[PDB]
Amino acid sequence: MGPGTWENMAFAQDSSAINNIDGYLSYTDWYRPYGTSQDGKTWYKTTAMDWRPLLMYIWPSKDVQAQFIKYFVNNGYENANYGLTKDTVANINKDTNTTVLANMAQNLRYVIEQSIAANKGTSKLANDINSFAATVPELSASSELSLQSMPNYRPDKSGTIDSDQVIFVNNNSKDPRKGNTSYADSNYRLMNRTINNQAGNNNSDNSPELLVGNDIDNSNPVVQAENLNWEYFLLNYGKLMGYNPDGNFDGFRVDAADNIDADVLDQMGQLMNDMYHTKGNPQNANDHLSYNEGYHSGAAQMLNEKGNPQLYMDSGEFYTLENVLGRANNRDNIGNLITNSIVNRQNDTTENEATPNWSFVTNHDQRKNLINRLIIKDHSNIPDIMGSAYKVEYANQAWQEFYADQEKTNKQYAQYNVPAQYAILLSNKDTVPQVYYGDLYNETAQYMQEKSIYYDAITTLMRARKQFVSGGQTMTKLNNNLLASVRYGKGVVDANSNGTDKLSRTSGMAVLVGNDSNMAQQSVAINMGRAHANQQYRNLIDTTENGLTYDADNSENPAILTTDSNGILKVTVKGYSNPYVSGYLGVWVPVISGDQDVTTNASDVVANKEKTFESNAALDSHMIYEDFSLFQPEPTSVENHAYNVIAKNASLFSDLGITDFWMAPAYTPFGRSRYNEGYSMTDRYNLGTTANPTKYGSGEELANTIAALHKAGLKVQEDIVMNQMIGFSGQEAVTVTRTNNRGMQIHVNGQTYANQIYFAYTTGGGNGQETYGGKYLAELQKNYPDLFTTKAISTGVAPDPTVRINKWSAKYQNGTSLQNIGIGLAVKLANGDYAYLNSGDNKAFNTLLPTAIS
Ligand SMILES: [Ca+2]
Repeated sequence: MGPGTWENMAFAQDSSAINNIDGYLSYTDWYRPYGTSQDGKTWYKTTAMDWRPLLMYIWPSKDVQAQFIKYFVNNGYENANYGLTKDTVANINKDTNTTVLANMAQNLRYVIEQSIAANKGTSKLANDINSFAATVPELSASSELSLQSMPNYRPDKSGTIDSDQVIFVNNNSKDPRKGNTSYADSNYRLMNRTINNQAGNNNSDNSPELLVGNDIDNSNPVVQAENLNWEYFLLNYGKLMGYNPDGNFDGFRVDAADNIDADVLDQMGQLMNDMYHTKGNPQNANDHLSYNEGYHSGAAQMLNEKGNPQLYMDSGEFYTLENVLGRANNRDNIGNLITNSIVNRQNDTTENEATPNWSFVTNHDQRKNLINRLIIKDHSNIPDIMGSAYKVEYANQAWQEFYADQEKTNKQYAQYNVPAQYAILLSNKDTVPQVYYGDLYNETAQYMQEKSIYYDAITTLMRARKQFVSGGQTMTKLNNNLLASVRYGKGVVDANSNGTDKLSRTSGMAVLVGNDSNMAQQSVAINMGRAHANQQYRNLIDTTENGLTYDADNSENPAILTTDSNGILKVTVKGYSNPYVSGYLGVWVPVISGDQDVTTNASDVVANKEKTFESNAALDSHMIYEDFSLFQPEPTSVENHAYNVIAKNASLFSDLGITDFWMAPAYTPFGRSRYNEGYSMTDRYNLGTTANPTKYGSGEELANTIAALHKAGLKVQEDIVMNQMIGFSGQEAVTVTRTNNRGMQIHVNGQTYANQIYFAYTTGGGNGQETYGGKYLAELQKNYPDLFTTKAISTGVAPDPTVRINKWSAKYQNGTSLQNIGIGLAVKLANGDYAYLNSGDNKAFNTLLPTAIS
């Protein structure tokens, strides 16, 4: 043919000239037309480099076509000679005559080509297309239907929107109006098989499948085998990388244990028992301490029924500590510290009865909640402040406000009574307490460069714990707002025991805590027990008008007090109000010569063939340290890498009585994640390189750091993250439905969508997944064949090691949080059929393209 408008057709009907996503077209993608023109008269053939945006030629509707014309004429593409001025486009819309819109669109293409020629390229055009698309609901975030858009929406301090989700569903249709994404189909996707609902017949917990990101299908037997691979890798990290051969993790902190198919908790325990013989052997179990993160108390029952393969997280204790001691006003009664925990500590004088558990005063998420509360308060009338309108500058402001507030007596935002919260936590029986990095150090400074105001108090308690804390526990109210928490000492079962251990006499502790800052001065009588009659006690911590004292300086009691002939200690107390104490804090320990360690060895406690973890004196001898904050800064030098700072300070952690070191998720972070902390990760096996470290450092540094901690006598756990991945670079056509966090369809402002093709980012995993994914399965099957014959509860089938996951994609995923791309990107023809390009591996339909380009 002679040259003309037919040259708008695609140069070729394949991927060499038409961008596509599994055969489907996106309105924001580009193609190579056969030719182009600046005037409608002279036409030039394209080269392979001359691509154009599809939105110059095709639109989802007449409405959007008219919007495109209007937008471009108003943003640098005006030309009166081609009938395109601000006034000629002022009133065009949906109802404009079709041939008029087509003619204006053709004329606009000529004006666009003039602009491309003037600018010697398409870079301005590309920005103008992206800017235009952002104004069209169906080609941008708003059509996804965020709960953020609802009238008078209140932002959630968690920083994520739970029920901003889409699920991936099966679609092997032959109907062109429905499309087909059968490559992403699954026979699994068993959702919400969480906690006691593992078998699908007890949803008493109602714990959700979905949190944020691309949710991994942990019911898929191939995925279950891949988790075993991943666990094996982390448990042998240094050896397997050729880094420090002692740089291997000992166990796990299990992220989001309430939001993943509970099969994976069974399977993790099975692996670690196969490898290390943990079940029925307390020494081996405790050397591989593992602990599950969760805020659902139903997990305690679940874990007990399973013989306690991991520790239960006693979140109840955290809320009790905060509600009783930490509020400014409306404090719950002091007696709640006795009863409102997974363990009742009124008179706890037995062992192997309590649910094996870990407890805390603070963790990284709780500090985050507080800071986001402050951000939301500081910047109201911003409903998307915790989504796309979040700015780091607000966090910086919040932190300045926080540090100033933390130092005050009358705190507006920060917790009251932090030292007393820790005094309770660190003296409690039947728990593994967890200390928080940000309570010892100012967590936004360079790593460990600045001690927190609370460093002296907390470390005093940490060292004293190792020396003194053992035996039975009794917690007793002394008046309506004051209690005494007493430990009777190593080998001292209760208040009437004489003691059976050489350290019985010189161990034990009294912790006095009150939460009424106006409490009248009075004398109180503390029962230290029959093992401790006529005995001298040192005033470890006492309260003063301005703070705390460690040598009885300006407090109500002297440096040493002595028990009477019954073991009663007489103490003077009153209410105080200062930055450290709102109420009262006192701690007493036996006077001793030199060093003492009341650690109970696991070889000396009862072993039970049906149990892995047991809550007894040996497990109680452990203490966890959370080594990171979300607000930890990027390091300013190699020396300031957290891994290097940790290695250099290994002896300090030992000196503080830390036995178990919880390391941040070490995975390669998604660069655009809010905190770059490692939970939003693009590669599960790359833990950083010298050239591209994570926030914390390189993999080589990590392995040397683990070895240094091992040398100091600690065990080390890695935060393992099976729930989600975030930041995949590969898009995939998936069929989706708008749901809440349980995958149930919802409406938002009366609107919904179901079974819609959506171009989610789903595909990737990096070179780490390519190299290491499934790499150890054959050797695991050879050494531990039971791993792949034990039938999982939720599915009734074993993990499947016959397929290696070298690359993640939708078939291994339950769904995703809304990705802010739009639900109407997928091109449909005027009759409703999905456009489709049959080429290469994409054979679901015959080729069907919009008339404007074929
Ligand atoms: Ca999940």
